Amino acid sequence: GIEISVYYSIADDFSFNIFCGFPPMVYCDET
Amino acid sequence: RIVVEGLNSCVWVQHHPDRPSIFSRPIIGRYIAAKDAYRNHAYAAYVQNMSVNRTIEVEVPFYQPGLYGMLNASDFTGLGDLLIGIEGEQPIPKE
Amino acid sequence: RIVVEGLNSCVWVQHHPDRPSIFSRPIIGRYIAAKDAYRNHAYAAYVQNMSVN
Amino acid sequence: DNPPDPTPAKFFVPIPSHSWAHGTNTSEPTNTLRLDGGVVGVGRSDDIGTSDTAISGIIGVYGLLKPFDWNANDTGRNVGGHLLWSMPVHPQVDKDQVIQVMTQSKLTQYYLPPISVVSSLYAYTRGSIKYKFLFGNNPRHNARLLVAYIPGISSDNRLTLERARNSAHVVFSLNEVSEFVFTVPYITDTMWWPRKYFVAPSYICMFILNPLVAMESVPSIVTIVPMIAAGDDFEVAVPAQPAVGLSRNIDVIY
Amino acid sequence: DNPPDPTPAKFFVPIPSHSWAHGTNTSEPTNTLRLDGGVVGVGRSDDIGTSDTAISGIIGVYGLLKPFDWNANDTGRNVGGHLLWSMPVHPQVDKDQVIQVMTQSKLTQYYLPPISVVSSLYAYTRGSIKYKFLFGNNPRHNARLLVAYIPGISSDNRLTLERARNSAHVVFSLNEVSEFVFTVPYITDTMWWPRKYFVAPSYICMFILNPLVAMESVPSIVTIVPMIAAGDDFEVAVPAQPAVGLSRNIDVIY
Amino acid sequence: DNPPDPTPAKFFVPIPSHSWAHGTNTSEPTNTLRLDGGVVGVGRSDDIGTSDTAISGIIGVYGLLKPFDWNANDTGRNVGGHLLWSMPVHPQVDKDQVIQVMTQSKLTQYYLPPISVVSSLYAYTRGSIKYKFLFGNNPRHNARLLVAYIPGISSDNRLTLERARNSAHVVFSLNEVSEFVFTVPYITDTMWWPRKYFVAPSYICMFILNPLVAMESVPSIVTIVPMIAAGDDFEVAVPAQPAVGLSRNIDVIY
Amino acid sequence: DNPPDPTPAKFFVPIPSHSWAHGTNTSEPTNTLRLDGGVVGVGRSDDIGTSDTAISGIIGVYGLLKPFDWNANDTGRNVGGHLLWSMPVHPQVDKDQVIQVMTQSKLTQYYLPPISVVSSLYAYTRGSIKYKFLFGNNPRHNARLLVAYIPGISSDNRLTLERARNSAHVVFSLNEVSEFVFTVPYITDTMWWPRKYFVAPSYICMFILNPLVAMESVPSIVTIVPMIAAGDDFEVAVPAQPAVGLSRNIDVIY
Repeated sequence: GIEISVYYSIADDFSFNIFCGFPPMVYCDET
Repeated sequence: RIVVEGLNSCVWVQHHPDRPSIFSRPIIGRYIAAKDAYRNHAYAAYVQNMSVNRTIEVEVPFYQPGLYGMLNASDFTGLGDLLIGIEGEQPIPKE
Repeated sequence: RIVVEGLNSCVWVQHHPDRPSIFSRPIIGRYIAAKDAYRNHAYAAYVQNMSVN
Repeated sequence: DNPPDPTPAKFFVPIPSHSWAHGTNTSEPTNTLRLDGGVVGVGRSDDIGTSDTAISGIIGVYGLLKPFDWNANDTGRNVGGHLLWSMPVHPQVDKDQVIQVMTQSKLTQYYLPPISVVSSLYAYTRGSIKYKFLFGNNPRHNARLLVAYIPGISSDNRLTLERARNSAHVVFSLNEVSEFVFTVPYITDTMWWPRKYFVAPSYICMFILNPLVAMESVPSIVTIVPMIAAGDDFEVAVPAQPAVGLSRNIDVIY
Repeated sequence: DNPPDPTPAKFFVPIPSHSWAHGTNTSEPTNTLRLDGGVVGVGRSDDIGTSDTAISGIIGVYGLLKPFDWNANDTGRNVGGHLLWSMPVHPQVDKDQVIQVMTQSKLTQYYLPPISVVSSLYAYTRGSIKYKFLFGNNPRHNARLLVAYIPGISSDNRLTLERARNSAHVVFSLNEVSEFVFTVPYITDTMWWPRKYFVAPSYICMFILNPLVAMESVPSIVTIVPMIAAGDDFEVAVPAQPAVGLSRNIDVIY
Repeated sequence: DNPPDPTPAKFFVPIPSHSWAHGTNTSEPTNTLRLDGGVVGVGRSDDIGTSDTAISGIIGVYGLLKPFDWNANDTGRNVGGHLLWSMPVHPQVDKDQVIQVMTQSKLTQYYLPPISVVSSLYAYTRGSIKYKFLFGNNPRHNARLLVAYIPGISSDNRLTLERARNSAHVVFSLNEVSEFVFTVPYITDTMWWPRKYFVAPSYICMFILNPLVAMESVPSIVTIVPMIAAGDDFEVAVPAQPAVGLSRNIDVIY
Repeated sequence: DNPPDPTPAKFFVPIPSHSWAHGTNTSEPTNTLRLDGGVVGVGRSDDIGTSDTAISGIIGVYGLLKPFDWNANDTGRNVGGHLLWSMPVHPQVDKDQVIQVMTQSKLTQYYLPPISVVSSLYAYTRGSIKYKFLFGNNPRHNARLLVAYIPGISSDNRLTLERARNSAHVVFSLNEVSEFVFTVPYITDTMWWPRKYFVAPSYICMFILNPLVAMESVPSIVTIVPMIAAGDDFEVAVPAQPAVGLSRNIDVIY
């Protein structure tokens, strides 16, 4: 092994732009 | 101030402000419950290489719905749980 | 300035401002008395990894 | 000249990285991959709005819940007092009143309203909720409904019409009216109520007061569509492990 | 432009962490687990007072010591000069005048007054102490007591009434009086006196002056309850290993 | 005096070096090898100009493309509508209209105009291009050409003169004129167009309108030399892996 | 109070030491071995001058070169045009015109003028040189010399008097004159000329114009002592590996 792991975030100038719906989700507590 | 050594790999800490409060001992390893096992997403967490520095010093906030937290509880009253964990299976020293 | 090496682990220091003063030598290890053996609570103390410094 | 600089050496505590938790109200030392060096961001104009993520605007949008029927020709369930529909009141809607799409051996996909996705991202939440009921009918139907909000109740065991009229409620008459919003109060011993996926703080329920009428010329079924959005005072609290994942990949290892 | 920055490199001394001892009058670099970044604290109002920990307010409260009896019908111990009660004067009360609850093989649990818990947290201490004596009696009893404070005495070996009247003392008459406070002086060759759990700096003692009277209509036993609180000038000194632990778990490994 | 300095120790995150990407608008801590220490640079005067690297000046210079012939005595290819020459329009000229020098087992060496070298150093690019056509002829030749610019076309499959006259084009008459520049527009759905070495955004083509004439006293072949430079508004975007290397060593290991 | 200090942790690049090259115009962080701490230096007065190391003052001093003879009774070498002495012009004098002390199996020790030691410490150098010639004679001798400076010549192969008179030169008559200085120009295609221990930029040479006379009463040999110092405009350039070591230990391992 070489164990790589990448974490990420949004910059400062980043922006989400056109709000349409959310897709259907799945509850985590059902696992 | 969490001083976790032995191990000398990237270790991590994470605060679950509302998952309280069932017992007065800690819970080690395999006995922690299914959903507190791995890291979670979006809980306030911190990460540190035990190679760079051995001491993690963090400050836990007070996140509760109520007015007070209860000192001298008996057994959502307290500060929640603090989870400490390794980041990906460094081989563990035989003691 | 305490330079403790050999060992290279987290070492600690602590001052007992009033527990004096019986002797002119230090006391090593197993010969220190029952209540000066482990760390105490709330005495001014300090901790350092001999790995960092 | 090469004067000596004897100023004492300061202490400093090495750490591998900056704050993993902080998201706001701070700077972040980082190594940017730019030709430029400096505080730089991508250009914008009106072609590209500002970021739309302010919570109150996302959660203001109605999401839809499982619809259900009156059968006006049903002599049994169409009476004074029969309760049509009910559910505990909290932002994450109860799993049984959401539209579900079930797969064999996979996870069940829920359609959650925008308030229910946002409320899954946070640990506590408070404030009023809006329930907009939407009736499929025409000018010839008529009824009255009593929609009551019972604080501090889990389930309908002890719930009847004669009791529900003792709490906050609204009497609505669907006589050429197709939509109405019922902004339920928020009555709770605590300031923030924890997430659910627990019990919900309150309960809501809907009783026939005057039964539904209709004729031989008009459809006898009236479908009702419940919809839910956050009120004006609604607020979320502490970021937590999201209760929901995406359905992009629904495979699960038990 | 990319001008060079040739400024000399400063020295700096690496250390693993900040001060373990400091508790006040400083900042503490730390990695907070918040969404926010900045100097932030939890909100307050009047619903939640300020912190109540200011020492003088905690130690102002009386704690209770072992009560004891006069038997007015006792012809032996009820005389001129017989000394009822006494103890060395220091903030940690002596282990034998505290109410104890003893267990087999476990630790003994002491009920310590609030001054005695605070004084166990510090290494030195000084200032006056208040002893409030509380007599169970009614208007028909009567006596006089001489309560003397002897500086520089350990035990009662050489202590009699005829000697005790040569120090600071107060003569009290319990004739329809049920409580009195005796603020003992603080007389010591040094400015701070070390903790005890050593010898105590002084001693206190209480002699019958006029014996107790009572009748056939009135109870013959008078119970006295001693209680102790810190005076107005009382002060503590240097934080140390607490002399006392909690009784939550009293198991002990010898 | 040696007062103590108790000020808390700050955090700091060790890294091996400074920014590898930054080229401008910043300082660079470095260890210079000078006798002097300080921000120092080599002297200059007018003997040594300023740096000439400003992109618009480099890309303003014409580079040359493969020349080609009219044969006025050719009865076949010299007609109304026959298209002489054409190519997709982008700053990197297409590999088949450049002068090449081919070697056995080595790499092919292309002569690229200065706009084509600069455009290989960047990832996106936009703006107008100039095509200067240069005719070898004398006052006795004559013709007319229609040079059209077709946006959104890859190759000449559907391209004829009767269609090409429906786009932006210029009609030029070589009657004692030896050079003309055709500044092609830039018409594209996007703001920056990516590099090519993809498709080109547009296409350019050149049709005989009035065929070439000449006499028994004059050479019958007219050679045309196409040349290309960037317009006034031309701009490059993001530094990338250069599409071209130098030919100093053309050995290659497959 | 112990407020938290959340300010982000800065980057910083560890290095083992400060600049090894810098000698001027900067500070140097260092650990001084003093009882005092601070910018401190040893005291001075007029008993102890300032430092004398300013280059122009060191290189202003003449050093001596190999002396040589006229033999006025020599009928061969004492004629019109015979060239007495010559050498390439550069600050490090040529190894064969210096006084040497040779040892068996050891290194040869050269006596270099102060300009020749300084010029060995630097990589380039420029400006005029002074050659002071010093004649052992008395009022009865007489001659004239032509001392010419030939730019751009290595050796005397093509050098005769009839040619040397075509460059900058000075005609000197030793008629009761014992010393004269010849400040040779500096004529070179470049601004700094590199060190030698290469070729020298120019050449210098000295021809008999009118031969030496003398009588039966006067010594027939005239000794000449050449000496060399830097002019007023002379300057050195870049510190380099010194071309010369000290002779304190002349042992060498081949």
